[PDB]
Amino acid sequence: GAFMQQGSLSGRIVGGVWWFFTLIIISSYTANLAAFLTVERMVS
Amino acid sequence: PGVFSFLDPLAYEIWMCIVFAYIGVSVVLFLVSIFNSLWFSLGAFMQQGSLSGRIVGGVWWFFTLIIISSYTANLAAFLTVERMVS
Amino acid sequence: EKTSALSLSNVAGVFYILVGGLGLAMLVALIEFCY
Ligand SMILES: N#Cc1ccccc1-c1cc(-c2ccccn2)cn(-c2ccccc2)c1=O
Repeated sequence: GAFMQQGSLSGRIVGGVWWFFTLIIISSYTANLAAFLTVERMVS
Repeated sequence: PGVFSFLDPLAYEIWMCIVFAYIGVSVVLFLVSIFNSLWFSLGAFMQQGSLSGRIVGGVWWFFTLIIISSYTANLAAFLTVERMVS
Repeated sequence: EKTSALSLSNVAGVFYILVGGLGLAMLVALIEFCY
């Protein structure tokens, strides 16, 4: 229930670093997907 | 690859600049409202961002919106350049 | 096609609109501490 909503001082830093971690993956997933749509590669 | 390659589409000076805005907003929530206040502030930090405290999260939400957009845009520019490329 | 750099000369435009919101927050924090 705290994972779907992104991410107590000890429990606060858990949901904050996890929020930055999942932020980069979803930003790298969208960026790498957008580059193929531009240059359609052909695999031999 | 590498860990120094884990600081590229945002400048070497921007990764050390975003941290100044993180501690700068958590100290305003200290003044508009210590172990539980810092727990509330980034409890409010990852959930995007009183009338004095509402405008803190409203403006911080737009600031972090551009950086995460300027990160995804610059990262895709390299992957397109590292695409064709011959 | 090498850079493909990410000139923070204009990333400062995002930081200049945030600190103004923190200063605007300190003015409302004083009218709430008095009213
Ligand atoms: N260098 C590198 C590299 C190699 C393989 C896959 C990705 C990268 C790469 C990673 C990153 C990066 C940096 C910080 C956080 C996450 N990723 C950046 N770049 C990159 C992007 C634009 C210009 C130059 C390097 C990259 O080329």
